[PDB]
Amino acid sequence: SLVVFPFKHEHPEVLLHNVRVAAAHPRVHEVLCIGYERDQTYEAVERAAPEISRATGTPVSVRLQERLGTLRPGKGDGMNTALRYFLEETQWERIHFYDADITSFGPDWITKAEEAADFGYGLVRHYFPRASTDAMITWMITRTGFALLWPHTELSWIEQPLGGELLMRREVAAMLYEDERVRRRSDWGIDTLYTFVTVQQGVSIYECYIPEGKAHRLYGGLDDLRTMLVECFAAIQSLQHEVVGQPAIHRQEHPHRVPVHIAERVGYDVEATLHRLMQHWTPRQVELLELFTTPVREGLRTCQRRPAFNFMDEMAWAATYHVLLEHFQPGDPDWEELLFKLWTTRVLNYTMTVALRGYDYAQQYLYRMLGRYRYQAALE
Amino acid sequence: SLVVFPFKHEHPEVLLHNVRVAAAHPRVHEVLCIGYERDQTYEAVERAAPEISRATGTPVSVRLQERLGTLRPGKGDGMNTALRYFLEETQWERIHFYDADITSFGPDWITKAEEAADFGYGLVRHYFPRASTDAMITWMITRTGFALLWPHTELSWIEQPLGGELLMRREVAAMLYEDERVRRRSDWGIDTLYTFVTVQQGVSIYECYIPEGKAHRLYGGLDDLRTMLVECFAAIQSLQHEVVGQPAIHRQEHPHRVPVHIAERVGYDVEATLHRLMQHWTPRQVELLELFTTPVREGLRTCQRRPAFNFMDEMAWAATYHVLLEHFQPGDPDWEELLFKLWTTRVLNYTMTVALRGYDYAQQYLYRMLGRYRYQAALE
Amino acid sequence: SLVVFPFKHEHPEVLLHNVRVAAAHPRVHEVLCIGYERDQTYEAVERAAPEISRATGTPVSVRLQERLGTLRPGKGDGMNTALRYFLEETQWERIHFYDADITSFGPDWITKAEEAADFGYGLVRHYFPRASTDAMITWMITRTGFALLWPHTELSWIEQPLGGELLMRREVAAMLYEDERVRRRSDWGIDTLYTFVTVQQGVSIYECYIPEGKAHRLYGGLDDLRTMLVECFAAIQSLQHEVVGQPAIHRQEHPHRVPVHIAERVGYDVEATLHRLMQHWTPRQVELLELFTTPVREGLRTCQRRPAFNFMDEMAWAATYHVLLEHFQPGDPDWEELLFKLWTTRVLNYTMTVALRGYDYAQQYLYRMLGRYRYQAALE
Amino acid sequence: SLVVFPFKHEHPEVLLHNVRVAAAHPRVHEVLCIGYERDQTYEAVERAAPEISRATGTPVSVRLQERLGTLRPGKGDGMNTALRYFLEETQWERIHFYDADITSFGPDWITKAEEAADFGYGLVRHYFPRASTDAMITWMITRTGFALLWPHTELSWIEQPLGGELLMRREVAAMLYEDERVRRRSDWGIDTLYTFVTVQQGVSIYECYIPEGKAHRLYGGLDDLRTMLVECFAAIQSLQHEVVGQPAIHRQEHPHRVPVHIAERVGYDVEATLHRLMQHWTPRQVELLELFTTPVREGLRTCQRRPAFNFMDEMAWAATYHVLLEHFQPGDPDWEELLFKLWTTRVLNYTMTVALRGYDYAQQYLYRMLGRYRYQAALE
Repeated sequence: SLVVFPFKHEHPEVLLHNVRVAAAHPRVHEVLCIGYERDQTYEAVERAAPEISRATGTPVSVRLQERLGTLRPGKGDGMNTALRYFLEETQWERIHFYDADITSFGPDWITKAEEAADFGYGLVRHYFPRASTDAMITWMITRTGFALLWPHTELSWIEQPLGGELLMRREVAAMLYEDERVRRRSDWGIDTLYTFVTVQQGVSIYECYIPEGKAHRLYGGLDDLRTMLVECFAAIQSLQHEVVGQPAIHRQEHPHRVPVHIAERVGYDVEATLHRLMQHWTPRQVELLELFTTPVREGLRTCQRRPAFNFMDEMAWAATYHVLLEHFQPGDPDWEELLFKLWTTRVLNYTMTVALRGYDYAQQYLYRMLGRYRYQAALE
Repeated sequence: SLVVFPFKHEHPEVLLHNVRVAAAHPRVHEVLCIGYERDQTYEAVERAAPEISRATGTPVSVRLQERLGTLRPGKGDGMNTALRYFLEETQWERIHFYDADITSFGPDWITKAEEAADFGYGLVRHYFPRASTDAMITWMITRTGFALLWPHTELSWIEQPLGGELLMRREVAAMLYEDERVRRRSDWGIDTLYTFVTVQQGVSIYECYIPEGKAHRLYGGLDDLRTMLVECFAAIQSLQHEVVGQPAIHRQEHPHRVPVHIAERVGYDVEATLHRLMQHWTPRQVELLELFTTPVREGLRTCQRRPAFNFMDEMAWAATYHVLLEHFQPGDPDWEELLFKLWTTRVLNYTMTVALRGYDYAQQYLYRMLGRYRYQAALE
Repeated sequence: SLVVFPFKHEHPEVLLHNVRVAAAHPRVHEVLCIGYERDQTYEAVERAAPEISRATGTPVSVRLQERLGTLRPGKGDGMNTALRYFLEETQWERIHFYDADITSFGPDWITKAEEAADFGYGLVRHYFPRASTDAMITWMITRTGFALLWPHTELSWIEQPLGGELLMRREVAAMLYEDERVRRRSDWGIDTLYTFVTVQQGVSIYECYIPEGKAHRLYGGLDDLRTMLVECFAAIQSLQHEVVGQPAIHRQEHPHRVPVHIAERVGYDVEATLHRLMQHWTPRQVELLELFTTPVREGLRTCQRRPAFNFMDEMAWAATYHVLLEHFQPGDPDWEELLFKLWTTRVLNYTMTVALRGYDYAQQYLYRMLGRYRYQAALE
Repeated sequence: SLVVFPFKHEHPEVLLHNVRVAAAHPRVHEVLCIGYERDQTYEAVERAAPEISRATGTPVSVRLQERLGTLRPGKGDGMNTALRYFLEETQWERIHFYDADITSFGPDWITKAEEAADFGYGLVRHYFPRASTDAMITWMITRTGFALLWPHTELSWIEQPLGGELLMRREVAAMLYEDERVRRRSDWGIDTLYTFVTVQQGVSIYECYIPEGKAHRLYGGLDDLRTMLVECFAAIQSLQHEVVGQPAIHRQEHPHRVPVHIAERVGYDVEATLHRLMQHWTPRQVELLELFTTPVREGLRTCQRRPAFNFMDEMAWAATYHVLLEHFQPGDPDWEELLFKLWTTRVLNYTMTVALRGYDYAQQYLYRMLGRYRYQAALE
């Protein structure tokens, strides 16, 4: 199999440790590291790769990501480059992707994916326990959008649709690489597109549970996720008129109990997030709120003077989501800022009405939330 | 729709309450209670039925169980009698079954099933949170058997294949009533047959979760479940040469959090179960053990003198299961007793090595046990 | 014994139920309700009292609160009035107090205290499970103050020093009624004074745990507690130069498991609390902040423009507490408002850095917080 | 301070790692290892000590335990030898003890004990979370006996009275070494005696919480703890007519959440324990059961033919405890065997009626159990 580590500026020593683990695994026949640019990380990896190849007997190569899509040059260009190399320059039957900064990587991650593929699955996804205030794009944007738009399908049931740890067999990789919607998604929206079109094409999917290993982003406001937010939402919006059938084979390995350090984690800086909600207003943002329901219009306009978020409950967020789907303009600074502020208020509301009640409450809430959204959408 | 309560002499007040709930529901057009004989409970319903019919506008009938099958006259004859009534004496589009002794029955059970059926699901199955030491036939016999024999099918992914709470569309009921394997299963094996035949015919299935749970049997040893055990195993055995194709449509509501009283419940009397393991031995049972693996043969033979069960781990049970599939004879007293003792040791082993580690450990264990059985079955 | 219900506002039906429970208890020889004025609630009890007295054989009286102290005429005047009645108009050996608005009251509360008193304890305090964002005066003002000022004494080890549910032996009541510091504390400070003076005098204390819990205030911002805060702080301040000796007898029932609804409760409205932090500023409040440490001065001053609270960590709060002890003036509107804002920031900081990590984390944090404060106080 | 590691046959590499940790600690001025005999562990330690002393600048000494007491030469001779060395051959102000096979020892353990002693405590005890089926002597023998015999005292409130991780100041060590009851306890009963006489003498006690580090015994039947059981019971029995006052200063650091590997642990082999209950019967054991209550007499006699334990509920165990206190003869093989079988049935009953309900249920149960035993004893 080919194992791929896309990387940008992640610390090279954790990356190289992970490369070594992959290369030493008996089912891995090649490791590919796809870099963003010729930075310090890149040169460290290029230098180290020959010694790793010699010591394990498994070839390790390093390449620059190619410009294959039409959005911001980002993660999608990286992953689609790897698909191209896999398809046009190798004969391997399976390709894995893992993020470069995973902290708890071991041979078992590779073995679990390969063994599930041996059972017959076309796509294997690794999923992880997350803090109640992490994964707010996943839950409030991606899974919510899938539930509201395609309530009868498997889309909203995929645990971590934005997750970059997965295995594809060759035929699935070939289908994705040939798909123009996937190829153009050069930015953060790539994982959304891989998830969407594998489901739409009826690929069998297995989700392996890994208790630990996603790196935590640095402590910061929700502002730190703003680019990912606007690109992940734009991806959902770009797909909104697609038709998706019900037939799916989609299985999930049952979780173990969540590790204490995940249950006790806080995923963002609340004070910074409240402050940022009051910033970067324009007269145009104030006016565009006329498109939204009255409680949301009045609630977000209040944020010019002080942080407000009690208004952005579960139902208000769904109504807001549909207004954004119709009117949001990708690339337009005011629309991107409005999406960001609106999402902020939902996350804050969820934080104080759900997450503050504790990890177990939050987990049951989130699944029931998707349930109510599917039900509402199916009736309308 | 028709709502059916199969009942026994137990708790007439509980049956009548459940009958009033169904009769008062706006989507229910008829209620039918089926009993074995005209005892005091039967007569209480017959007597109360005209007043319930008048108050709700919903006809309530009571009928005797008919001898339609060829095994022990038990639940199957009752359920198949109700199917006959549904098909030959009404024109309703849907039929519900709920067993009569459920103490948390409410109108939302009916609503949830009816609304799922509105989207075209042919079968709606209600499933419930269960204690870690309940559902030992479900897990160790029914789901295990489905996993070992049909690993690539939907069968072992049905949560509660023995569950008697469900809704069928008329066309599904007609198919089951016309099927000779189903009709003959007059005993406890009926639920297994309904599950198996619906999956085999590719019926679309929705599983709705009922979060408060259902009714607990009286505290007792595992031998309170002995007849059910031997009949549920016999049902699997009778089906073992069947061909079952790939998964059709299966949607499953995500389980809510387990109620504390269910997570903290103990499902059987351990002391009584250990004692009963040393009872009812014969020379023939000792002889029949020659058909089993050495560790199982010596382990069970030890139970003549003292309780032993450490031998009956997951792998030993699977080997034991295949020997029983080949050699077990339903109706033979020694085979029935050997199955009961073998199953008892498996339950005791699971109790001390898994259930004692806590509810969350037990849940992951059971779901992953099925995963291991399927994977092994597909690989050999 | 005498059972006393101080009452207010408070729907009369809750009060009358509690009176009926006390009156029917075999160890209760008299019930006394104390209110501020002859409003409708007062008249309802006076009207019901003769029937309850005839049915139970237990006399029930209602009396007006007397002006016995020199602060705001509040709970202290009520409780001290009851003490006077107990001592001058009865001969009972014991007196209980319970807040009138408790909805979980039962005879076992009375029994537990009476039986502890049979073993010679002078004071029995009932304590309850509390949500992680309740009891913020208890933790951040009262227990913190006791820990910072008297680290080697029992004071900060009393679980609920503000709790109004307790039993006193006659000699303890007499001591408290005769004490001028207690008598003058007519406001919310009374419970602190009863706690402090009993410990200072070496009264033997039993704390009994009531697992069911007690009354939740209406959902609101922290400013619903503003008067109680300023008066509870003033009480600690008034005592700060007192000498307290080493621990006497203190027995404390081990807390049962927290009820889920308490562990999952949110005790205040975060949005409203954030808004209120930006309100009621004066130039004098801004000037008064020159007395505080630079991070606190700059942090609170930021609250004129937007909510800030990350600065108000555990160490900053202790420094702030000592500045308040020296400089805070009870009755000065600006000092009262500054105290309220400072406390608000501590509560918000605690909520986002501790309570949001879950109930168990918050419990360990709070108890260890007191431990750190005592250790630090003893080392300087 | 002096840090002491008593050792017998523990693996020398773990011991020597722990010695190195203590030696490198800035507050530790000497390490003493007291061995049982000149075995392979002793020789490995004696060999390594010089290089440890040189690298840390802290002297490490190894000595053989002396014969100071009159029971089985065991743990007590080791600990009392260390006391003698501390008192007669050093001038250090504090002595720590740590078991040789602790798995997560670090400088923080030493620091926490020293900082609590700095606050003023005479005795500091480290306590740990334990599996629900570990600590069965601690709970069912030691804490239970303390509760039944001295219900008004602090004795039963000490968390693991059998724990060997502690710090004593010099004067506490001197008091214990000079006490004949303590000096004679050469066996497993020593920790019971240290706990008892420190409480009886009014020593102030702090209990530090450590989340992990106790070694787990090898997987086995309760038989593996038989010697410790009979010696720990004999120690309580030897103390039963002692008078203990109420006054005490005893504080506990609040626990963190139990770690998953502890919550999921099973502490004994249930099958082996059931078997062992049926073994080693004599006519005299059968006859001595005449001294016990009828349900216990009949219940245990049943174990000649099959394992019985449903009879040994909480109340039966208390009644059994009192019969043993009056009639148990230390060293008498029949009485020691009866104690072992009776205790076994209590553990089994507790395991199936409490521990099987899960860790959280068990923890709340055990504290409530002691509370009921105190209450019953206080009334009798």
